[PDB]
This record gives sequence, C-alpha cells and structure tokens, in this order.
Amino acid sequence: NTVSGVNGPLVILEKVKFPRYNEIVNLTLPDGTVRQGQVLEIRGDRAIVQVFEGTSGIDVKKTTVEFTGESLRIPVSEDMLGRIFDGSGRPIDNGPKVFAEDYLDINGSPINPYARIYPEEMISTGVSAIDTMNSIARGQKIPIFSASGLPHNEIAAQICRQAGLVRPTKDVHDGHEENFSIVFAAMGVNLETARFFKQDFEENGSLERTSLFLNLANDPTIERIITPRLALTTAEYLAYQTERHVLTILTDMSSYADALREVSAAREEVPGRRGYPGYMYTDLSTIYERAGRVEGRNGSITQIPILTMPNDDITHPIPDLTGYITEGQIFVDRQLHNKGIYPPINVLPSLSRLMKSAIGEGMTRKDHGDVSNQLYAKYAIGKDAAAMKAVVGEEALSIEDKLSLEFLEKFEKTFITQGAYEDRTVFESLDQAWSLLRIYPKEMLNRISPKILDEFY
Amino acid sequence: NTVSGVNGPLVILEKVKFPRYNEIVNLTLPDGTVRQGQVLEIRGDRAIVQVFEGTSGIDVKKTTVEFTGESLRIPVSEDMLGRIFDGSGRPIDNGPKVFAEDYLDINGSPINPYARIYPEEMISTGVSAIDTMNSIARGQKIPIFSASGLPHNEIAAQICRQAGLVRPTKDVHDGHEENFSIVFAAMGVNLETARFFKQDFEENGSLERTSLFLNLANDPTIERIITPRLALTTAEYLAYQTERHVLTILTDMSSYADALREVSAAREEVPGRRGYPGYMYTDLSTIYERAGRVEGRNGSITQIPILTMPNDDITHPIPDLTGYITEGQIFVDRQLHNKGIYPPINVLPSLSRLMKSAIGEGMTRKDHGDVSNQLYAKYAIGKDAAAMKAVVGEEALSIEDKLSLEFLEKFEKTFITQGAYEDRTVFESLDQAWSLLRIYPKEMLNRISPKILDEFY
Amino acid sequence: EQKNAGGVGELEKKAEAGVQGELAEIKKIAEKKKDDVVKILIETVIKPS
Amino acid sequence: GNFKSKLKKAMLSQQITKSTIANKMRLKVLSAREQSLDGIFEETKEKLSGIANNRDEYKPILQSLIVEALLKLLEPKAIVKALERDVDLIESMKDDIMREYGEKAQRAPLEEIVISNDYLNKDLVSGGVVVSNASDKIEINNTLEERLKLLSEEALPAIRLELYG
Amino acid sequence: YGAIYSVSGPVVIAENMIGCAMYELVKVGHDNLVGEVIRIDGDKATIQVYEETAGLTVGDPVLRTGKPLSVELGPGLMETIYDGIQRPLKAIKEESQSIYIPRGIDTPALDRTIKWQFTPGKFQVGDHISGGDIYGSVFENSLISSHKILLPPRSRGTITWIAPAGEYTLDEKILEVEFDGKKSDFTLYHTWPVRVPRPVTEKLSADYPLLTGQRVLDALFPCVQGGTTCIPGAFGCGKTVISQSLSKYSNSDAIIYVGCGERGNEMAEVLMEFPELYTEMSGTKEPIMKRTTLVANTSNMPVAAREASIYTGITLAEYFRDQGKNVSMIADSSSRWAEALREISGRLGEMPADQGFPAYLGAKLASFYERAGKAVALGSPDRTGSVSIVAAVSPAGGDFSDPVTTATLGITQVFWGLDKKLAQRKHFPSINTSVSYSKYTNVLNKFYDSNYPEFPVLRDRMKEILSNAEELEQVVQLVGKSALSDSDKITLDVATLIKEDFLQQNGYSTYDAFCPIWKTFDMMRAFISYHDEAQKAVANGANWSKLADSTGDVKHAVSSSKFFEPSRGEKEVHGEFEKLLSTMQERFAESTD
Repeated sequence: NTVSGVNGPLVILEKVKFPRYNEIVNLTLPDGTVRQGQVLEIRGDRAIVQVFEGTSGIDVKKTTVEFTGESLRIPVSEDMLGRIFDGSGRPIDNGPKVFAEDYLDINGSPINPYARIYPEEMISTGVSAIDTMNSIARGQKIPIFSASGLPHNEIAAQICRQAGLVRPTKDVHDGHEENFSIVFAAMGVNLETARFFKQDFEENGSLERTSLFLNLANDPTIERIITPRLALTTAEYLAYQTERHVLTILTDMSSYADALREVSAAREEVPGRRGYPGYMYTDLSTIYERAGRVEGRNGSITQIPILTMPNDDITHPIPDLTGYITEGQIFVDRQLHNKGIYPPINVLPSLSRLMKSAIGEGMTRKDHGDVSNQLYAKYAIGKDAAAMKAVVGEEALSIEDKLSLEFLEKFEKTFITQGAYEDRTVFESLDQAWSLLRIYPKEMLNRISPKILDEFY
Repeated sequence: NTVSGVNGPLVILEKVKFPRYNEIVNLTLPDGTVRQGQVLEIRGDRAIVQVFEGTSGIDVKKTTVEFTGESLRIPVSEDMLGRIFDGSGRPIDNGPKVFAEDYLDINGSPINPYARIYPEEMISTGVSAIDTMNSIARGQKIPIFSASGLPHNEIAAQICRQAGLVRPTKDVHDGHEENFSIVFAAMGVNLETARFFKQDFEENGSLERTSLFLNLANDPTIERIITPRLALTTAEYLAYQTERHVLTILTDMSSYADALREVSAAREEVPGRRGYPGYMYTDLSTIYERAGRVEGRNGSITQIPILTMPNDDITHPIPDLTGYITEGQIFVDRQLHNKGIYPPINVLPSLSRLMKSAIGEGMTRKDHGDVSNQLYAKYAIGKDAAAMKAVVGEEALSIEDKLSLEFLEKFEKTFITQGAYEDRTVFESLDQAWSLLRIYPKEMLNRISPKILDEFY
Repeated sequence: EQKNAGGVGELEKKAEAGVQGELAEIKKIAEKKKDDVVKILIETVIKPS
Repeated sequence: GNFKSKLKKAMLSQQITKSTIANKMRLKVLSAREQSLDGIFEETKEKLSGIANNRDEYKPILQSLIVEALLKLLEPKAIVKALERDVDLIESMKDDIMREYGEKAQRAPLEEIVISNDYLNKDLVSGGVVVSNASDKIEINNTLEERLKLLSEEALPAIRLELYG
Repeated sequence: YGAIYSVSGPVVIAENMIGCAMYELVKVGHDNLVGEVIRIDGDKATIQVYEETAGLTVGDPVLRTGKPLSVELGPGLMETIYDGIQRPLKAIKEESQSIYIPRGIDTPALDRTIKWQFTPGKFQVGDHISGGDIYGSVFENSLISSHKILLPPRSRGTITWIAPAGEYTLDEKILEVEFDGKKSDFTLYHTWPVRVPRPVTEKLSADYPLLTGQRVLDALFPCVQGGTTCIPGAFGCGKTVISQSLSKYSNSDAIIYVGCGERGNEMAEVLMEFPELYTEMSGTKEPIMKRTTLVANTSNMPVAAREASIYTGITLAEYFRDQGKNVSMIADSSSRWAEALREISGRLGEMPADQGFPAYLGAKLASFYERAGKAVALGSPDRTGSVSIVAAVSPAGGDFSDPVTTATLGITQVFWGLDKKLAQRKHFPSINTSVSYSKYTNVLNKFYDSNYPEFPVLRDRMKEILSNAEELEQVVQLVGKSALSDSDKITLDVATLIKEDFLQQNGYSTYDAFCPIWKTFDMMRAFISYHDEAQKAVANGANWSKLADSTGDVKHAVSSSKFFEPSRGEKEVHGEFEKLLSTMQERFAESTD
C-alpha cells in the first residue's frame, strides 16, 4: 500500500508478505521521481526497504508500489571492459547500457567453486619491492595495509595500471598465454581522485582491459556495500566461463567497513568493540568467499584490497580481523614518504605467507627465494646502522656498517623508488637485486647456495 | 503447565500463578526423562525457570510441567564423610545416598548462627610460608591465587593433605578437642582433575576423611552455581549439631564466577565492570558470609577457596572482590615455580589485615607474630635490592643492601622449599626463621623491640 | 607385600565381620517398626495433605 | 632412594584395602537401610490397594483427593483421568464434590467433573486419579505411588528420628 | 508445517511450530535449506539459517525433520573431506561442478553409493545385548583398525533381526531390535546429536603415550594421548607446517583433522598432500589419508558450521574411542571457532562479555576439554582407546592476552612454545624450553621407566642443562669466557648439541624428522653420558681444547645422530647406540689420563 513511515534511510511500508527476500520494489512518488528499493528485511505485515535513490522526500500517503518480481542480480557481460559504471552498475560512460549474458547472484554467489588446490604460479604487479619481497600467487589474498599519512589511493592506481601489462612481458618468457582482465572498484571516492584513475589507465592502454565501478562518498551506504559484490561477480564470470585470470582491486576497505557501521544501528542488532559490528566479520567473509582459483584450474580471481588504518591503529577491529583471513600484508612507511622516497613502501614488516610456494616457474626463477632472504636481512642491519652512526660518528664507525649504510640508500632508491609507468616481472627484479648485493663480499652472502652466487653475485 | 518457549538457560513457561520463588518444578521431556529446575522469576500466569540440568531439547505442548511444591533445600546428614555424592543434591555417580535428618536452605540465611567471637585457635597446614607469614584460624578465609602456568590442582591438594596430618598433632596440644572433617567440592572442572584429586586424598590418608561432591564441566553453568551451596549446607550442619570443625576446600571458585557471568549475557541483565555482573558482589558473598565459629563454639567452618586467575592480573574483577572480603591473601608465584621451589609461594603481597585473629598464642608462641612481621619487612627490602642489583650493579649498593640480597636467597631456598610429605611444626618453623634473622646485626634489627631481640636471636 | 597378598583375604573378612551384627539388627529393628510406620504412611495418604 | 618409593608403595596398597573394607561396609549398611525402607513403602501400597478395591471405604478418600487437587487447580472444569473401576465411584458422588468444593472455596463452586474416555493404567497405576486442567496443561497426580513417593521426601527424616534416634 | 513470519537477515522466525525442540533440525522453504532453532518465543521459533535466505518470501513452509541435527557415525568416514556439520565436499564436486556447497544443495552425511561388508559379532537372535556392545564390524582397511559397529549408546534390548554376512548399504537396515514392540530399525551408522557427549564405560586419566615420531615433542616435554594441549598460531607461515607433520609422523590409529575457520590455503594443502605422502610404518591405498578423516572449513563456509566444526570432530573422535583406538584430534584454531560465537551473538542480539566474545565461551571450552581424554572403551570385551586434543589458539587481538587463549591455557595442562625466528628460517618444529611446560611429566616419566627407557633421568637433565646455559652465557658476555672454568664451558658445549639435534629438526626430510620414541631416547642417552664424563675428565686434568681433540669420534657421532636410520636391526634397539657406549668408556680412560 502506502509508505507507513520513514526512520533514517529505513522505509517502513505496510504490505502483506508479497515480496520475496531481496526483491526490488519500486516506490512511485507522484512528483516526477521514481525510486527503487530492495527489501532489506521482510516481516509480517510490513517490510523494511532501504532506497537506492535518495534518502529523504518520500510521501507517507501518496506513495504507491509495484513489485519488480526480480531479486538483485548483476547483468554480466564482457563488453563491460572499457567502460566506467557507477555503484549500481548503471553506466556513467553515457549512452546505451551493456546488459547481460547472465544474471548472477551477488549474495554469496549461486555456485561458489573456489580452491582446494593451493596457489601456485607467480603474479607480478609491476614493482620489484612488492614482487620479490611479498610474492603474490594466482588467487592469493594479500592486501596493502596503508595509513592516512600517505596518499593510499595513488599507490593503488599504480598497482592496478602496471598489473596485466606484466602478462605480455611473461608471454615472451612463455609463462602465460591467457587473456588477463582487470576489475576495479572504487568505494567512497572523490570526484578528483576518481578521474585520476580513469585518465592513468587510459594512458597505459589498460583502460580497455579494465571495468571501473565508482561509488562516490555521497551515494547511499547500501549502494556502497553492493559495489564490491558486483565486482567480485564480474571477475568470477570471466574466470569460470572463459578461463581468464582476473585481478580485482578493491579500494577503499575502510569506506566499506564504515558503511557497515552505519547499517549496524540501522538494523535492530547490537555492535561489538568500539561501536563496529561483531558480525563485521560475516560481511567481510562474503567478499572473501569469492577469491581464489576457480574449478577449471587455469582461471582465477586474484584479490588485492587496500585498507587504511587512522594512524596505524591495531586497537581497531578492522586490521586485526581482516589480517587473519588474508595471507600476509604490505605495510607502507610514512618515514620514507617524508624523505621523498616514492613509492614509500617498507618491505620489512610486510609479509607473504608461503613465499617459496607462492611463485611458479618459467615466469620466476628458483633463485627467487634465495634473493628474498638476502635482500631482507641487509636492509634491516642498515636501519640499525643509521641509528648507530649518529651516536658513534664516522670516525668510529665499523666497516660492516659502512656497507649496510650504503645498502640502505641503494635498496630504497632502486628497488623501492621507481616510475609511475615502470613495469617489472620477477626476472627484471632479479637483475637489479644482484647489482645491490655485488658490493657485499661472497663470505657475507651465505643464505644463498654457492651455485647461484658464483653465477650471479 | 507446558513450556511456552526457551531462550538459552532461561525457560519461558506459560503457567498459572500459584508457584513461589525458587519452587522446584520438573520438566518432563518427551523422552520421559525428568530434569529439575527452580523458578528464578514468576509473574502472572507465567514463569521463567533456570534448569539446572540441560538447556536444550525443551518442547512446547508435547512437554509437560509438574510442580514439586517445595522450594529447593539440600538434604543434609552428618554421616556424609566417606560417601560419594554428585553436585546436583544427589549422587548421579551411584555412590552412597545422601539421607536427610534436616533439609537446609542455600539462600544464605537458613538459621545461620555465626561469629560474635572471632577465631583465636590456630590451625596449621604444615607449611611455613602459610602458617608463619599469614596464619590460619578456625574461621579464616584464605584465597589461593593461582595461574594458568601454575598447576592449581597440585597446590590445592598439597595444602589439604598436609593439614590433615598436622591437625591431630594440634589436637594433642589442646588447640582442638573436636573432630576434623573435610568437605571437598569440585565444581565443573575437567575429568582429569577430578580423578587426580581422589587419588591424592587416598595416598595421604584415605577418602573416609573427606566427602566428595563431583560436578562435570559438560553439565551446565546453572549446576555449577548450586555446587558450593551444597558444600555450605554440609559444613554448617556438622558444626552446628555435632560440634566438629569443618574444613572446606572449594575448587574452582573462578569456575563459579564465570557461571554468574553467563546468566547476564543470555539474560537482558546489563553487566558491570569488565562484563561481570553488577550483582556479582552478592553471589560471591553468599559463600564467604557462612564462615566462622558455629554456635556452641566448638564447631566451625573454615574456608580455603581456590582461585585460578585467567589473565594473572590484579585488575581482574574476581581476585579483587574476593580479596576485600576474605581474611587473608595467599599469592602463589609462577617465577618461583620455574626456579625449582615447591611450594612456590611468594609472600611479597601475601597479607592478612586480620593478622591478630589469624595467629595463635595459646597453642603457638607469642613471638610467632613478632618474628613474622620482621621477616616480611626484611624480605621486602631484599626484593627492592634485587631490582637495584640488576640496574646499578654491586658498583654502588650499600653494606646494608648486601645482607638483604643474601637474606632473600636463603629465604626462598630453605623456608619455602619443603618435601612433598615433609611437615614442619609451627615451633620448628620459628627456629628456622631465627636462622634467617640471625645473619643481620643488632643495629639492622632496630625496628623490633629490644626485649625480643636480646631474648631470641 | 605379604601384608597385601594376605590382605585380599582380609579384604572381605574384616568387611564382613565389620557389619555381621549390624545387618541383623537393622533387619530386626525394621520388622518391629514396620507396621508402626506403615500405619503412619497410610494415614498421611488417606488424610488430604 | 628407590627403596623408599617401594617402601611407600606397599604402605599405599595397605591403605587402599583399609579404605575398600571401609567402603564395602557403608555400602552394605546403606543398601540394607534402604531395603528396609523399600519394604515398608512396599507394604503400604499393597495395603492401600486393598483399601481402594473395597469401594465404599475408598469413596470418602477419593472425594478428598479430588477436593484437594481442585483447590490447587482453580478451574471450573476438571478433567479427571481415572481407572476403569473408579469412574463408577466418581460418577456416584459428583454433586458431593461440587458441594464440598464450594464450602472449602470462596472462589465459586465447581461447575463440572469430567469423566473422560481416556483412563489411567492398571499395570502401571494401582489406584487413584489424575486431576487435570481444562486443556490438560498442569496435573495433580493424586495416585497412590506418586503420593507415597513425594511423602517419602518428608517420611525419610521422621522415620530416621524414630528408628535411629 | 510452520509458516515463515519474518526473515530479518539470515535469522528467520516462524510461527505455527509446536513440539519444536530447542536443537531441532528444520528445513526452511521449498528449497530445503539447513537451519536449527536456537530460540523459541511463544508460538514462534527463531531459527538461524546457515544458507542464504534469498528468494524466501514470507509464507514459505517450514518442514521439521522431526529430530535434532545429528551427525552419522559408522563405516566410510576415512578418506573423506567434510563440512562443519558433516556434509561430503567430495560428493558436491561430482554433481555440482563446485568445491563448496552452494545454497539450496544439501546431501546426506554419509554416501549411499558406497557399500561395505558387514560381518556379524558374537551375539545372535534371542541374545540380550546392551549399550555399546559389539554387534558386528566392517573391514575395509588393512593399514589400521576399521569401523567396528556398536549397538547405539543408551539403547538396550533383545535383537529380533541380525542380518547375516554380506554387503549392505549404509542406508539399509541390518538390525531390528525388540524393546517395547519394535524399538525401531537401526542402520550401519548411528546418529548422535553433537552438542551431547557420547558415553563410554568410564573415563580415566591419561598415562599412555604413543609414537609422535617428531623428536622434539617426546624429548622436551612428552606428548601423551588423552592429553590437553595449546600450540601457538602463525596464520599458515608456521601453523601449517607443524599440523602437516603431526598428522604424517604420528602413527596414531586415527587422526581427525579439524579446520575450524581457516584461510583456505591451509585447507587446500592438507587434502592434496595426504595421498601424496608415504606412511611411516608402510602400506599404500592413499597412505596418510586412509588413516585420516577431515573436517575442513575455511572462514567463508557458514558460521554455524564453523561453530559446529569442533563438536562434530569431537563426536567422531569419541566414536573411535569406543572402538578402542588412539586418536589425535588436531584442531586449528579455537580462536576461529570463537569468532563464530561472537558473530552468532550479535545476530541474536545476545549481549557478550569481554572483548566482544560471549560468556558461553568459558563454559563451552571446559565441556569440550572433558569429552577428550583417555577412556576404557564401551563394548563387552573392553579395550582402551584415547582422544588427545591439540588445539591451536592464534592471535585474536594481536596478543595472547585475549579471552580465548587465556581461558584455554588454564584448563590445559601443556604449552609448547613455537619460536618465530627459527620458524621463518623453516626449522619445524623448534619448541622453546623457556616458555614450555607439561604437568603430565611426572606420571608419564614413571610410565616410560617401566617400559624400558632410562627416561626420567635423561628428560629432567635435558631441561636443567639448557636453563643453566642461558645463565652461564651472560657471564661470557660481561666478564669473559677465559676467566671461567672448563666445567662451565662444557655445560654450554653440551647444550648446543641438545639444541642442534632435537630442537632444530627439519620436517622436509624423514631422516631428520622421523625417528621412533626409543630411538629419540637413545640419542639423548648419548649426550648425557658425555656431559658427566667431560666434567669428570677436565677436573682430573684436562682443558677444553684438549678434551675436544680427545673425544673426537664419539662427538662426531652424536652430532651425526639425527641422520641415522629408524632401525639397525630393530626400530626399538638401535645397535649403533649400544656399542657407542663402549667406545665412550674406552675413550674416557684415554682422554683423562
């Protein structure tokens, strides 16, 4: 019938039991504005709808309803690549829509076929510092843990753009032969930030290869939590049906977690620590279920979410729970940003859980593990060496410290510092590794087999 | 009537209004099994029951209710020692039956007659650190504060078994003239624990000495709360009617407190500090009030509750509350345990404020109390010096500090180090204690009265 | 140990001799007060309680 | 060293037997104490059935069992489930009950006693009746075994004071 | 039967539900999704539905299954990958073209395609038979004891029909029992609700170890079956390794692996690896997997299955304990089972206790520990079997001061401290003698002394030597090693061999990480005889440098001890150790004089 009332973005409609769960309903206002909603909950003799369109200026006696008869599903096609959409899959490319080859459930997915053969083959991003130190395998969940003293978003454009251009460099190594697609989700983005990504992908010739979903920080929360759900489904259709590796970049996970805190108390339930839901986890897990290698065993959905903490706060529920599901994390340093090293990521608190088993072959070397060890240990001693130097002087500094002092500046200025359109696979990373290491004698390089070393010093 | 609903340990009965508070009701399952519960809340034409036994399987109109029409009382007899009982008001072990000559309430005031005259008779544990530094009396309450790396059960048993051999040596001295009885109640501990305890009591003496109430962890939280109440009824009868000194060993007290915590979580009752009830004060009190000399003044109930601290903190609600209420504190230390001291009791914060009530003088020395204070004081200084030895070194510490570091080491390794069956008389302990004092000079022992130092050195 | 190989004989002899007399008086004193208690029990039942 | 442990070990086995003798005696005593109580209890419900099976002697007792239950019941209609031999006895005294109830209440007289076509067992109940709700929710079991058993809770200390006191 | 009143989230309430129990299995809608009634208010039953309640309008029917949610216990457990409420993942792969189970897909708990050969017991018609007595058995294994079929616990009677020998299906009846008319039929499996502990003849304390086959476990503080144990987490860069190695090296009769709510990389690794690896006792037919029954949940699986996960596993373990077998329950991790409770609470609206974890947590852990332990198995001729729980508890706040860890350690009597720095360098396992304890030590050391080892002497001494070494190492830093006696230097020299051989073992080699319990005792014998003799000899006039040159060959052997084979004539007496003892005594006269 009519709208019974509104309290918040919750709309209470007086209706029998007519819509099924998750059924879209159309609230018809007579003032030239049609609005759509989804029943969030259906109860007896009432339904609770949250509207996709607006949040206020709804009548409580002049509204009429029509039932769409279709529960929420995403129209998935693959002529979606090379197009800009908004947070509900409507195009902001302008001009006619792309439509579907399938309507697939977004709710947890109607078939869920994800890994019980652990990740093999190496995925490069295009940055030496990520690849060698924090290796990512096909369908492996490694996020970027970031903070607010850095532009978290820029660093994110960079990984997306440079990823899947690595795949042609790999075709020459003859490690790949399959078509790579990229799915991009921007959540809670500013207009200016949003345009920055679109223009960057356009330069590289990566725009054709990616679909972008933008949900702006001004659109409803419900729309915003749906945004990754739609993105995880596109990636899955391409992985399963057409046997493609698809890399999905989910920025910003904090926006999504915040949105959930707004809908926590919207709901008639009680939250957990610091006001963030105790069922925050359940929600996050939904993202994660779609993640991994699909059954067919040459297609995958690879996932890199970006999570921003307020000042590296680990008191906050969000890095502590999210960090458990995932297999490592990439930690970014403000101290390096401030010096003016860009990218300013530090590889020492960063981790890849399984790293000798997160690489493949013919697109990596077997020397990968040995170099990750050497690179790591010398950078750490160098961090110690900086502090030491200041106390002792240079007129009392140790000869080993001098090599470590130099190593600290070259690892940062070669491996970490690199351009905004530079691209890297494991072989390229590997050549640059040996030139840093060359300076140390062979007897200081002992975590490496004598075989490898006599060939690459 | 019949069960309306069930929400956790709370059961919703739709009934009629004739029931009284804590009137027993029996739930008849469709299996034809009867389980007992007592009404926690009564209202018009309805009840909320908490069922002792079970918490699931409870139906609607296939189930039935029957009223007992007696509010819960425990059947108490004085022939209870040697006899095996279960923590449920009856043995479900198939042990010798309880019998009744009185049924006594567990509300915390049946006919309760306690101390108008404070404890003056000393009761020994055979352990120097307990007896000398804190003392134990015919009404004393002393908490054993234990940890998750200490073995709580081994110390619990240790104190009890050795206090049974000493206690008849004290009967001959005319510290006593009445029987000794043990009431051991284990509530909701592991099978492994339960078995162990019974084995320990047998070795030292017999199980004829003690009465056993056994409650299993798989049995509910509601059962666990009634388990000490059953112990209290046992002890009060023995003291009152047959002028026996009763010793209660209540393990685990923490087990009981977690149970309280569960019936405010699955209740709508708002909890206090750190998620522990607001009415937590009253629940704990009930156990501790029912202590002291019992009317006739040859009977008594003396308490040693056993607390295991989960975090090992002194900011946790359970250790704090208990401490204000109880007449003494005995702190058992993980660091001593590690070093190879058995018993590994640290007396640094062990304190009694009712120190006078705790000591004896008509079956123990008058010098007992004077020496103990000096010892404690000299131990404490020896600890301040220990921290200073690590920092400063021996490169500035004073002549006086050096004596205090030696005293600390001699004190741990001789006084607190005793065999597993080796029992020390309180008089012999003084001689040991005097050896400890004897290395300090007459100007360092200046705080003590001149009379005592010249007399005994 | 010989006090524990011959103590299994004694495991029943002293258990039996311990209540040999007491089980005869329990069953004796019951047969007297049997009737006397039964009248009380009957009485309580045929009285509305 | 290992002498001392074999020396304790045999003295331990010595006191496991002193303890097991002492337990067999409390077990023989306790189970004898109960065997006697369960033969007193046995005789009373045999005596009672003989009282129940002479109908005219059972008649005022039954009236009273019902009036009693009805005052705990507090409904105008009670469903009484009975034995096939007591339905005839209840029938011949419905008015007397409703009179007798009225005089012992101030609630209202009882409207009806319902003789139902469902009955209590005769190989599970010796005699007596189950007086129940209007929709059969709550029942006062005024059967001979159930009365004797609840009565047992309170009989036990009384019997204990005259028998061992 | 009932009609849906509301669907608010995955919580669905239904009216017109009578005789609805409080653990009642129900199937919601036309789709038949799995759900279970947590609560009841009035006529309305409040159900947590574990599968997506999308497409479910109000007014769909709710059909009672007519009994609680149970798990099936019987033939064809081993070599199957399962859900947290036991649903074969393998069977979905055949049908659906899915790894996981998607919404609206349920299947039975045991496969009905598979048929097993039922052999009658020692009871025939007309015999009275009692709860747990062995009615028959099924044999389908040759590497381990199989599935011995018991009469269902808490069930008695006289057997009307005992099916004779032949192949029957799991589904099909093989028993009818006469107990008040026809009691029911029973089948080859039995159903048991998993939130109810299974009975046994009696429970006992543990006292009885078995082959762990990882040297560090036995040597540092013994590993016992029927134990309670905490192992630290690492989130699959350290956790995974120790779990895989414990399953493979331990030749316990069964192993039941439970992944409560894992990454999904770890679940993927344990299933592929088990047929691939070789038994350490011989036999093929998918070696380790044939001994293994797996419950494998990633965090992505429904939350009730994550909560349920350990309960179903524990019932499984308890079932095999009545057959008489020794079981390792290796559960990973309780923090992840705990996370489920937290989620389920907020959905109901339950108010938790500290750090957002409920108060049902501490009692549910206590109840859980007690189901596990040693017991004399139920069934007429009686055997002994055990259930040993090693549960990992990971970070749940980034520390180990959180409610899950702190609660468990207390009930637990054993802690084994994995070392991170050594773990990142891929020595597994590498247990720290500082943090670790076992309160089982005393009873066990007496058990091995009985059996044949000199075990009490050697284990105690192992600990003291290492503790002592940290304290002497500090005197070397600050004063200098040169001013200290030969005796002290020796105390350290020996500690380094004990550290190198046992503690730094590599579970990537089987001549460096698999040796029997006797073999592990023989190595440790070797090091202790040397310590005493070395201190004896330096006192009678020798030096550290002199001593080192003189011991030579025996010192080299002890260093090389781990590389040696599990046998030399027997796998219980290694002849090379027994003769080594002679070479040491002969060497000590020479060196000293």
